[PDB]
Amino acid sequence: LVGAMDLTFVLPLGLFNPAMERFAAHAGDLVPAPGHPEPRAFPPRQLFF
Amino acid sequence: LVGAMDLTFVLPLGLFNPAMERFAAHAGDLVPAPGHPEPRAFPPRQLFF
Amino acid sequence: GLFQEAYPITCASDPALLRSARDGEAHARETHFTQYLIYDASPLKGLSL
Repeated sequence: LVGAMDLTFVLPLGLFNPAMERFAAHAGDLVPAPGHPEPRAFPPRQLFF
Repeated sequence: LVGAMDLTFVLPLGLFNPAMERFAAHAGDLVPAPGHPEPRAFPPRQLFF
Repeated sequence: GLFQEAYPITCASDPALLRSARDGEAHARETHFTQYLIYDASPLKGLSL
């Protein structure tokens, strides 16, 4: 009665937001430092968990 | 039964945020005087605890 | 093997989206620009591990 359970999980990589979902919640958040690139605007090549 | 415990701790110094972790988290905040440099954008040489 | 399915895990393409994820799916950032978060739908949701 100490058993096992298998579960497959799924993660997307490099996928891409639909046209409507590319907004930001507010004008300033996750803002880059003043003269910087804003890496949040390029396509995601990574995934975190 | 009044015992003792030894714990080693760890602190980083002078390290540097990863590329994606170098963001403000909101536009205005920890904002310097309107005239000044905003030292928050340089590398940390110090540590506070 | 029965349901023919695989479950999402909480994952973000940002460290700062993933930081929103902790504390549950209330205020989690589900998209920021091209960055996306996916919260946990899985038999393990609501558990600790």
